[PDB]
Amino acid sequence: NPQPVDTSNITIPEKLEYFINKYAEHSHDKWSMDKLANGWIYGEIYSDSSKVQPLMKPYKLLSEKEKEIYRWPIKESLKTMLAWGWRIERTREGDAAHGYSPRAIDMSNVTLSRDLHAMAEMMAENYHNIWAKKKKLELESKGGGNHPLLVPYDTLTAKEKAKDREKAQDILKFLQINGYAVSRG
Repeated sequence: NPQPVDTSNITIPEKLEYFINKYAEHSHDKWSMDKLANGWIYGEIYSDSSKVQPLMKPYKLLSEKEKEIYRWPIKESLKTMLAWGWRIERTREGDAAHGYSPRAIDMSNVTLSRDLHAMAEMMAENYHNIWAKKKKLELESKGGGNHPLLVPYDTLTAKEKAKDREKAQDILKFLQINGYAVSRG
């Protein structure tokens, strides 16, 4: 049986509010640096055959409504992170074409730490078990049939886990780039 967690009952920390904005900015820099080897730009007509997208909006010009693309994936990264009682502590300090060109890096060139990996794979299993209730939310109450993703955990293929386990490693990586202590005790 898929075992859900309660996310939306905890209040957002104000001490991590500098982290949320800076990580949403750096997530825009990473996401567009996956698009700056090619050159995707904002456009008015959403006809993707001309390789133009209606999402390539800069981070420095967000309203309080277009931040929903940048807020709603990231705020779920904290509501289940502090669910097992594991808190976040502090460490020492840590830091051709044009367009919105970042002086930033990606999220595949740093290594993970030893107090981090058990949290990382526990959060990956937790994402597998909350998206299992999300797939019980979309196409089983409208009129469809059953869906065969009710298997035990250690057998299901990982091509459906690509947006699930590779979101569980960068959310603790920017805690190391900003210098936040991860601790299981």
